[PDB]
Order: sequence, then C-alpha cells, then structure tokens
Amino acid sequence: GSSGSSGHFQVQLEQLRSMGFLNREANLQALIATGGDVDAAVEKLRQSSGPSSG
Repeated sequence: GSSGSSGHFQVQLEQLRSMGFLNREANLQALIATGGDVDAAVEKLRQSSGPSSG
C-alpha cells in the first residue's frame, strides 16, 4: 500500500470488480467464507449467482 487506509479484501475485490463483480457486499461475505481467496470466491460467486438474478 502507498498512502491509504488498509482495507480487508481490497486487492481481492479489485480484480473481482474488473471481472464485473459489482457486489462487494456479496464478494466480501464470499471472501470471508473462503478467507480472502478470490479464485475460490469466484467459484462461489458464480454458483451463488442464480440463472440471471441480482
């Protein structure tokens, strides 16, 4: 980090954000479940996200 608060799942969120995961709220929870792991989260986020919903 270079001058700026230290978030929990920032970097991890960053990527997600790019992927189109504009659901930090969900991403977080997921990230929490996994423990920060993004790849894993994704695998979850994807699953969680029903067939066209959100």
